[PDB]
Amino acid sequence: SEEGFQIPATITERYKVGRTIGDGNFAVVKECVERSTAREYALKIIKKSKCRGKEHMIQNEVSILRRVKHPNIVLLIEEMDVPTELYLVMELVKGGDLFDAITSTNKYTERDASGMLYNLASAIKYLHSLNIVHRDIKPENLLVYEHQDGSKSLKLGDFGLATIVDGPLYTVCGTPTYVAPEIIAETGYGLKVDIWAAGVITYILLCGFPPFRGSGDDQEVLFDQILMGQVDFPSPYWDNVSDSAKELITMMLLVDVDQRFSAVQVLEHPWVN
Amino acid sequence: PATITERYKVGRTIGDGNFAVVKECVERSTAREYALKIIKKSKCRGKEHMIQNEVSILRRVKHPNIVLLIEEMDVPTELYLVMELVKGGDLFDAITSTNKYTERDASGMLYNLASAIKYLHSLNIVHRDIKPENLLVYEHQDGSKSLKLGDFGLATIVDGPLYTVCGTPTYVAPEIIAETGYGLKVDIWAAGVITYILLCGFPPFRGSGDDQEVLFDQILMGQVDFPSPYWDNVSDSAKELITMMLLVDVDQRFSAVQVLEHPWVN
Ligand SMILES: N#CC[C@H](C1CCCC1)n1cc(-c2ncnc3[nH]ccc23)cn1
Ligand SMILES: N#CC[C@H](C1CCCC1)n1cc(-c2ncnc3[nH]ccc23)cn1
Repeated sequence: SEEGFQIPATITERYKVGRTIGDGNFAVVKECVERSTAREYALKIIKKSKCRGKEHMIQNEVSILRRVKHPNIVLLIEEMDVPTELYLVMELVKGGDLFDAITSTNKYTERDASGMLYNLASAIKYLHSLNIVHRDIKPENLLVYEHQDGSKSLKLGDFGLATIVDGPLYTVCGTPTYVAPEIIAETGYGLKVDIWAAGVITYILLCGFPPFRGSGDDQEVLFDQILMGQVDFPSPYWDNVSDSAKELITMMLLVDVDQRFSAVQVLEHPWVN
Repeated sequence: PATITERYKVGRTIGDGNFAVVKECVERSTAREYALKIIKKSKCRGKEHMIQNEVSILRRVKHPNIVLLIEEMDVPTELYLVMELVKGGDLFDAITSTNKYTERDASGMLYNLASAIKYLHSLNIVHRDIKPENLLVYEHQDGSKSLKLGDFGLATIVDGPLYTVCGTPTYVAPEIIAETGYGLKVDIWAAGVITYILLCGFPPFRGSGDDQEVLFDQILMGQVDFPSPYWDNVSDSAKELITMMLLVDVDQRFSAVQVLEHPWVN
């Protein structure tokens, strides 16, 4: 391949591997056609070795992907473990990621925004029912599934940081823009860090900028805003948005974790029907 | 950055890796030698941004067998960590230069590592990446040598079973592979694997290039061999301790305290 992975003959036999559609650290995603059926799939190639000497490391993503199926979550079709790399065959999603879509159309209507939150809150409710926290919910990790109808669903991917919650966690991880206060505070966190992330994304969908923005002074500013957690809906940007939307986003972006909506409560809110 | 260039004369790279470089630096005012760790956060040739966990832990820990954090300068591009300098290189390099060590030198090194671990476990911190590459050789004036635990990238506070599958296969505990819940004692298993390598020069659980599942099944069953002629010289004491460190039963497996109370490290 372009990057220089030695593609196993087992893979090349079954699949024709196409162009790269997703790039990360120690992982690439490619288009690929199954030779028998002519059906299009996503091939995710994960490097186990760091390629920094023989610094062989272990992957956690596939433990999670095996035990989950949902319309609004990326689907693992099968896996090929090779000494060098882990190869995941997954359902292909052709509409790109939510980050790309937001940069293309600054804002979204409440109708389009609620539909996307309905999809994301559905994925999160399912994961949470299995005590799985994602810990990396962000636009770059939400894939746009385009229906023939013209309608668009979101599919959640990148379960790299996903784990099972059996009591409070303390690992400091995620993207600062989307990270919950209790992660920064290091007082312990669980499933509801995902609700916070979803609240931040919903806010961005409606106005085109995040609720907590850093400064050129320092990065401690962004973290100070998140810890304070005062959500503002400034004019003129939020003038023509409903109170209902503002209410829901508020309930998702509460520092008090017991008061912060669960995924069930988001889904029961009138703004998502 | 200017602010760092002012205080510190940054010398050569002494440690390299993914998203991180460690360089020798000297504080100009005091002529004091330090290690400068530069952690790039973006690492995506783009606007992508990620948070750093190592620093939360380093702030909490002070121990003679743990690398000491002196100060942190958070520039928007990268994070800078000034840390205690250890000039003796990593234990991996040390093992590759000296095939195997005497029992006395090995028990010495396990004393240092079990001391670090005991300290961390008393603060409910699991390290989760204990391996030769992450152990630094402190060279005393006497010419005696200590170990210092270096990288806390995967380190966290434990309040109930963890499930995240992480670490290096050679040193990974069976409960991590089994996905049944793990805690502090994954560090004891790692320490057992290292002790075994120190005495014979090879790991107790060895993989087939053809099948790495042979490695994991060995780990899962705790199939520890003490083969001849390699282990002919080594005492029953060393073999018995390693045995208690590499037990699959987490409840039976030695704590850091129990390792330290073992005659072989006394
Ligand atoms: N989500 C997310 C981020 C992820 C990148 C990060 C690591 C590999 C690429 N990614 C997955 C895809 C992707 N695109 C299209 N179909 C897909 N199916 C499964 C993953 C996938 C693209 N980027
Ligand atoms: N331990 C460990 C692994 C780590 C590497 C992995 C991330 C940066 C380099 N590393 C730290 C050092 C090091 N060497 C000498 N003095 C030091 N002080 C603090 C870290 C350090 C060398 N490699």
